[PDB]
Amino acid sequence: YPEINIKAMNQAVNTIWLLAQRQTSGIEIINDKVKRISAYSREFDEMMR
Amino acid sequence: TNDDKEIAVELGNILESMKKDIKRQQENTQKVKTAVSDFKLKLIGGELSDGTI
Repeated sequence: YPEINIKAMNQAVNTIWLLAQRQTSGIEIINDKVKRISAYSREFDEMMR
Repeated sequence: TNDDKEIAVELGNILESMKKDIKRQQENTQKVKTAVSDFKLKLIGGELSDGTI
């Protein structure tokens, strides 16, 4: 049970959602790469809580 | 005393009245937690209660 710093994590979950909408690649496949990643990570924080 | 402001005295009637009331408080609470989480996840983002991201 050594060390879990969710301050570093719940920021990192939130920035992945933050960088999901922010990204300006202008391509159509990263646009559903990140959307699938970020919708996991938001649901990952919810399902952990 | 139930949610309906009526009284119950016998053990065979209280435990059945309490079973209805606890069942009644959960489904009210789930309606609350839905609207809270709908209000939160519309702000921060993610899947809503309907399934809309």
